[PDB]
Amino acid sequence: RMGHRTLASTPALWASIPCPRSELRLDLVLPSGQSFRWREQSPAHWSGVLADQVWTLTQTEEQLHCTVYRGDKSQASRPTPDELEAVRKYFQLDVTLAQLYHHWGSVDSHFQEVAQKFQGVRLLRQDPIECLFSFICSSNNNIARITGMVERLCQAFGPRLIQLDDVTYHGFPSLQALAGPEVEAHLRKLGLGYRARYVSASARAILEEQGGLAWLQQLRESSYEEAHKALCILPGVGTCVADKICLMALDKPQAVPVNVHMWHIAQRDYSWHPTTSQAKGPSPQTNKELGNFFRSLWGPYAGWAQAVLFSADLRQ
DNA sequence: GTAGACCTGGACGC
DNA sequence: GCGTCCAGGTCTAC
Ligand SMILES: [Ca+2]
Ligand SMILES: [Ca+2]
Repeated sequence: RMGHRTLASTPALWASIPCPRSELRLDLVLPSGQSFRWREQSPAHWSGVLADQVWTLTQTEEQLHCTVYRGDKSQASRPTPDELEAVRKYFQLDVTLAQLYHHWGSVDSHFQEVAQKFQGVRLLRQDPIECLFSFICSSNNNIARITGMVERLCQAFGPRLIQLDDVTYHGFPSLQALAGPEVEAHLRKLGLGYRARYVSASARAILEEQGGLAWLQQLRESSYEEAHKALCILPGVGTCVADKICLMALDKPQAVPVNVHMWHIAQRDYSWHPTTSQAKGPSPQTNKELGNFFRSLWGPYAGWAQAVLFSADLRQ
């Protein structure tokens, strides 16, 4: 009845999705800087907001186990087939990770070695507004801090959903909320630092200059090139943040976010250096060259392979 | 095209 | 003991 559910404590309220560990490891996907919305509130059980409801997820060897908290309006019950489809879409489970790992390991002997220890790193398919603003909060920052900033943002500006134990979950804020008066100041007091202004300015820029939510949503059907360029108009969004949004919310599997983590990987594990620029270190030209190097290496799902090596780089 | 400032807070050095 | 370096970079200025 009370508290976050576990598979043992409320057996009747879980449904499953067939899903081998080769296809998904929650512990390597959820806390690794794709989504900041999930916490392991009981060992091996991950809770967070997915498609505007709270869920807890946990896995056995062949199954992803899902439970959904709706309110108070009904009465607790197992997830419905439609609700389970939402989970499948968020994890993009139609994409067969074992196939991609095989392809990348065949063209890249170092990937093949890492892959063996880091199975099941796949990419979530995120809502565009939640992805956009969360990655705006991510620049020049670390995942533990970013996670708290996002939580406090949703608490202050998003709709309350439900409370489990002492944890209240909220939906991601709308553009309207984020574009409202005095939002920057309130975000400063929530510890967002200089990105407080970027969040307010992009929410306004989007509603009042770009065409609203439709402008962002329609980038899903635009080309990578067009989507990336569109996104860099926004305050706090440079090439790397834009790439993260392209990859993680706008269905551009070839997008490769290039930052110092990716330079470390490139130099340590590929002995890479820039060819077509004079600069020895990160710059707009050298970062652009590095992203192209990863696409040439891995092919059209290069940003997915980048997510495997990035998740591995965090486990130091 | 280069270079350094910048909110915040944990790790680590002397 | 603050002092500095760093973390899913972007913005601003010769
Ligand atoms: Ca950084
Ligand atoms: Ca920008």
